Amino acid sequence: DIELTQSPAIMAASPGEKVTITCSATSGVNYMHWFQQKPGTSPKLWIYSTSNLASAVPARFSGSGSGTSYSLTISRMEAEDAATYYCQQRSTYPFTFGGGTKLELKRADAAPTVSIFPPSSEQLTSGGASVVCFLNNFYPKDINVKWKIDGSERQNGVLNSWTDQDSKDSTYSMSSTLTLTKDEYERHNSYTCEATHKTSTSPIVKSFNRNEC
Amino acid sequence: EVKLQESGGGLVQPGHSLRLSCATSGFTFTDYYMSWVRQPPGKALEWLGLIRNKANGYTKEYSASVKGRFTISRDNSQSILYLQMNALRAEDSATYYCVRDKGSYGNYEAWFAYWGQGTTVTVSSAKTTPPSVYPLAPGSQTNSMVTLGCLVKGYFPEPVTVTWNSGSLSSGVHTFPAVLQSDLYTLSSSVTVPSSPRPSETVTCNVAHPASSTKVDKKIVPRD
Ligand SMILES: Cc1ncc(COP(=O)(O)O)c(CN[C@@H](CCCCN)C(=O)O)c1O
Repeated sequence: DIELTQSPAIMAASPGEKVTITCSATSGVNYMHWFQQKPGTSPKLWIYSTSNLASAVPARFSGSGSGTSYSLTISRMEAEDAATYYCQQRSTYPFTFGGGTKLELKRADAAPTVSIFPPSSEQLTSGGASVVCFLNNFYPKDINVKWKIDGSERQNGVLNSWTDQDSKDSTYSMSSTLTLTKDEYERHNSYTCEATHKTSTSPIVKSFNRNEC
Repeated sequence: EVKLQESGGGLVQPGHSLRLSCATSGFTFTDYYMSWVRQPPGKALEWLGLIRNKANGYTKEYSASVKGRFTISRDNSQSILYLQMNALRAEDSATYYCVRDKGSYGNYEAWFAYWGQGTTVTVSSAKTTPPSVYPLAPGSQTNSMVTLGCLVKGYFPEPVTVTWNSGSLSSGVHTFPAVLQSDLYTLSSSVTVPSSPRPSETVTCNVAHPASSTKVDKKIVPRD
């Protein structure tokens, strides 16, 4: 029952930078295999039999080790190598995978393109109201969202979602939703989506005013 | 062309059973071992077991986390791989994958090279709920690119599927991971389009939730 532990758990690297992931086993295995998994798709074979590259893998990649210590190495980090890597041992039954390492890619700063939306007339009819706010394509990751209704900040009723580094432009995106009762919604009047990113010491905001029309 | 296609996934109550399948094609099924691997949302891959080829008497091997509960099997006449799951627990909730395991040679570079797209198994006592799909359109134009979206809430379980204008509109799209709350999911999808087209040229999001045989279309109309 060979348990494999991967480190680092998470990390970031600049282009051209050399990356190294390790995988230690509680017991000794004869080969360590590796897999590359980008979000939303099935894992791929990236390195087999410790040091053999899989179909189409770039030379900048390489693996090594033995006994209980193994590692995957990227000579010069490319933007496409961003993903989660999984080691695997098929040396003893049962086969096992490691905890995985989420390798992120770095890039130029990107201010979040923000957008806010009031509930739709459709939802209202249900007696529920949701204000949606998108903070799209920003880098870095770190982002803080705050909802202010008529000046007063609101916490209860907010739920957020964060996407994984975009595979097309390496940025990040976030969606924030403030769900209230149509009843509570119709009291207040101003709704603001306030976001603080390092791309501005000036808080980024977009808002709307509930207008009868 | 090597083809792996899993199915059968869906909602199942705790303590019950679910049988998954994996239709294969593009290679001689009998000559290969096959493995089942799962990955619960946001966590690691997990090997559950495998079944050997017909040279090896189609024997089976199992992970300790499911031995005694899960049975693997195959249809060598139709080339289908099967996973019999009985007495399902919360931990059994994940995306399941079939993999072409070893063969009677030394083509190691290909072992575990082929996986299926996966099928989501959700074990919960919660009741299947169709989603509600709402329009996400702007209120007030001084921009070149305009972003719209759709809000899909109160559905169960995963996964829903979203596309814009039947899919012809594939760029500038963002579908956010769903957020679970009170046994009900919610996710939104944003699409960005040049101020020119919309609202001139209609924009629609296509939402499909097979789990509750729900399929809706919401054209996003400006607020007037
Ligand atoms: C995909 C796969 N399936 C099955 C087996 C074992 O077959 P068996 O149950 O019939 O005995 C192995 C061996 N894995 C070993 C050796 C593979 C290396 C080949 N060069 C390892 O992964 O350390 C394997 O890699």
